[PDB]
Amino acid sequence: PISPIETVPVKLKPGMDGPKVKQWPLTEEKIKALVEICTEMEKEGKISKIGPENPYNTPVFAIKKTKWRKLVDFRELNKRTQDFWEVQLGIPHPAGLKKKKSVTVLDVGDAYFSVPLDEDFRKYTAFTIPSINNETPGIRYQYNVLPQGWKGSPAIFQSSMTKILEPFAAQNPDIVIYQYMDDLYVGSDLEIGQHRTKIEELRQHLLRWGLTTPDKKHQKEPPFLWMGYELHPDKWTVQPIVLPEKDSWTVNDIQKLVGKLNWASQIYPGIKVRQLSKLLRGTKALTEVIPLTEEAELELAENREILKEPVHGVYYDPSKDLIAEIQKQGQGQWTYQIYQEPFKNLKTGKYARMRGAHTNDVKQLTEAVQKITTESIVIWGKTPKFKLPIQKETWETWWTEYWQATWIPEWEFVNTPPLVKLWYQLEKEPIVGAETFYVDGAANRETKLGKAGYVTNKGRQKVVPLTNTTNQKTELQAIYLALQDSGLEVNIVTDSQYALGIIQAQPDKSESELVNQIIEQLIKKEKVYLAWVPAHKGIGGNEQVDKLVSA
Amino acid sequence: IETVPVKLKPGMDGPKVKQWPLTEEKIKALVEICTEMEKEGKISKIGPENPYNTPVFAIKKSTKWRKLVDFRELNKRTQDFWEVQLGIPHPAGLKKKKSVTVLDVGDAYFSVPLDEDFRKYTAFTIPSINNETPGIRYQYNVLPQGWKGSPAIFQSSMTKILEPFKKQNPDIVIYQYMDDLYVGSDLEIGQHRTKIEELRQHLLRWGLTTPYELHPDKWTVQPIVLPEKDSWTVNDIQKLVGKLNWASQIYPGIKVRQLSKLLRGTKALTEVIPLTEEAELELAENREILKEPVHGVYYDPSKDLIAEIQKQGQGQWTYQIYQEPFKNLKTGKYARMRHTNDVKQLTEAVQKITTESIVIWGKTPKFKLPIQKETWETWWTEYWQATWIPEWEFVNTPPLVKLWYQ
Ligand SMILES: N#Cc1ccc2c(Oc3ccccc3OCCC(=O)N3CCCC3)cccc2c1
Repeated sequence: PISPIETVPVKLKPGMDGPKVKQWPLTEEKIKALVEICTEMEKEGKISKIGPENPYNTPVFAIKKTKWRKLVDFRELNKRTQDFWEVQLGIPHPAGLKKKKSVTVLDVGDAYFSVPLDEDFRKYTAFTIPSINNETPGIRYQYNVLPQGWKGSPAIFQSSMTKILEPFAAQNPDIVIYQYMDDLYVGSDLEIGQHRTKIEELRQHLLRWGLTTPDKKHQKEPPFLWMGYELHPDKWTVQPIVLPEKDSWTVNDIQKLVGKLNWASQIYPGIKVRQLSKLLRGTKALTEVIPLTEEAELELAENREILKEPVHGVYYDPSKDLIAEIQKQGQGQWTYQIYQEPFKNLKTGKYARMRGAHTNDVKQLTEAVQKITTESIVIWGKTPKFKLPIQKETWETWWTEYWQATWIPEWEFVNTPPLVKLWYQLEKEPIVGAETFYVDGAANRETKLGKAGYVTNKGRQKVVPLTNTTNQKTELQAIYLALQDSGLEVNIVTDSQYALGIIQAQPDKSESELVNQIIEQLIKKEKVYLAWVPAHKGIGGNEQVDKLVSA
Repeated sequence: IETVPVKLKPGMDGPKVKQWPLTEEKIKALVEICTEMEKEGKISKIGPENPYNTPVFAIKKSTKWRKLVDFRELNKRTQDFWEVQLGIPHPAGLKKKKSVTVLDVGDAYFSVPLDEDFRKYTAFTIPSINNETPGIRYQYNVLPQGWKGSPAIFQSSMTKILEPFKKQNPDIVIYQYMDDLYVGSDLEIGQHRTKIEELRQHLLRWGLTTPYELHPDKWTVQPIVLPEKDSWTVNDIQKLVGKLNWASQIYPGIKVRQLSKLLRGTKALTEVIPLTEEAELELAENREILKEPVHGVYYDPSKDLIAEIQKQGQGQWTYQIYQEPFKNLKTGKYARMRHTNDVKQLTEAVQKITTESIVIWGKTPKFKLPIQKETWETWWTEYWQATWIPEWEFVNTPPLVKLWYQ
């Protein structure tokens, strides 16, 4: 328990002083329990009794289950102590763990109480044990070690543990020690004999620095239930995922459901959550019951089918290559596997998009490659080679013409449909022999009524009326009109920067029904050229359609 | 030596910026670099009681890895120190010179102790793979490369070292920006290059070790070009009328009344329409209005510079620098021969624009980059060679302004 470790210095935040929080009374059955606990902790150096000079006090409580435990409320002191370098906010991912012959799990007991607490900072931990009915002054006590529930303890313990391990690691440079809260995980490829030896020797090193470690009879055994995972000597998978069945669905219930599914998706290939999360767009209230859509019902039912099957992932070998394969898995949903030898997956994942109202497949595929490249560096420190269902000509045509800069990595074509394809492609030059439609639309911003019209060079003209619309949507409806009323080749001329931008981006899927209709039309056309002219400049064709639609 | 005290602008806490994850190769290079730096006293390990962090990266300027620290946040929080209390002035004549060489003098900062009460704000982390270990944590004991306080403090010594040389060569301009020396002359190139080697030898023999030719007499706002064609179709006149309409936001004296008349009526897009003589004269007069430059565009040192970049295809990129829209201080076009990709090209262009910007005004612009953020955050170090880092954001709107700036 006690320890010759050096102490980390601690300050309160500048211009603050220590906490003086008055102590609430106790049932005096617990007041007896605290006295026994405090006298034990005193005898082990964990705390010391203090005089009246100490003005600070932090509330102390007591609580039972079999046995009792002391609980201190450091919330006031925590608010007042300096900041620390936050301890690791992530955990290692099993798909990144390197395979190892033998692995041992050591928990360290009373870990915090084993590490000393900076001397000048001890006064601000003072607590007080109450005397029955204020019949006498209480007992003053302060901490000498890292108190449980204080802000500094997780970081000071961790840095302490690192330094303590350092000499042992220098002398045994071929055994791996992951460190994670009050745990150590030790692996080696030594003969299970010598491995069991080296472990016992490291236990002894830790005990010299005051860290109790479990006996061979008490060291946990595989499979390991760790952070929602199940680790096996040669494979890993998640812990069982139980999706509730319910007739009414609360917002809080939907959040808990997307989370559970998200967790399953890292090894259960195929999971989808796009429609389920669309529901959650109403973050308004957590109890407000959201009526499940019919797309959401289909999604959930498909997830339940896959969850019924069991599945597992493997561990990482740095000598074998790293490969990522991606498949189209719905409308705007994508799924991927990462592996080193086929069917022996390290892990899986998904990619849906909230990028904007309209996108297309090639852009989404590129966005997915990006997400994987980020993930692989975090997990293995390198990028995979990619196996993708798209041909070089499809992708090269897209990235050369795309206004944004993209980096496409090492990849190869895989002939497993659905393939990623450009459904249509606008012309670059006007079309000879094709009718030229001059379109325009308009709306009254108050009355919210409007009209879409065209005028062509063969003398045809048309106006179609529009109710409950906006100026932007009518400029799109004019475009849609011209595709409807044209032959298989058409030139269109628009005044609308909005509408030009949206079509020049060659979307193939949209949140808007109108854009989805235009997309249906653009596919069936042999050739479409779209051209822009500035509005209200009397160009020729725009002026007429404007006069026709505007008044 | 003695250490000059430093202070953040009051009511500011030090930087707490997240460390990006790194390739194992980049981490291995950082560990080896920091092991040696620690063996030489320049940095030391730190404990959990330091909550500060500033991101670090590994690049190549050469086949040897180098360490680059992103002090943008710490710079924004010390700016009393290096902008006013210890500003290093910018000379307006550097842009006029005919040759300008950049010399890296950052290594000389490592000979000067840093204020013991400021070192904690320089903390940084070498990350581990897959959160296996918490990173390795260090702070600086000497003046760091990349912190704008470093040239500010070293300024006195730099003036002493250079004073001989400026006496000998009074027509040579020397400007310092962060870790670099910009040295400009009107000499012939061969004479200029040996004058630069003299200054190298001078700096070296006084203990300041050092390891790029620019010609700011070519830089200018590029004037707009209208197409010159033999057979104009209706579509061609519409593009031309549209481009000229756009240009009237800048040059007040342009009109297309005579040019739109040739489209009167509702005509097919592919119809060849000949240019009448009054139309041809209106277009030719507009080509003269475009040659002359704009008036009324003055640099305002208080305001932020902004750079916009658009991808033109075939390895070509256009850019504008301005502080108010349509008031372009500088417009230009970059090209990349053959063995290149989009991110490599954008990264290179960003560095050329930032250099031009430093020469002309002594400050770096804030970029609007046409690229997805996570793609940039992943690949920008693969081609980054400079020692400074401008601010940036990612613009997801592709205006038709592409065709116009071509
Ligand atoms: N409860 C818990 C817990 C246990 C061990 C962990 C663990 O083991 C290792 C400890 C040291 C070195 C390598 C290690 O992984 C090797 C991969 C391998 O072959 N395994 C079979 C079962 C465990 C993993 C690593 C990370 C977290 C662990 C968390």
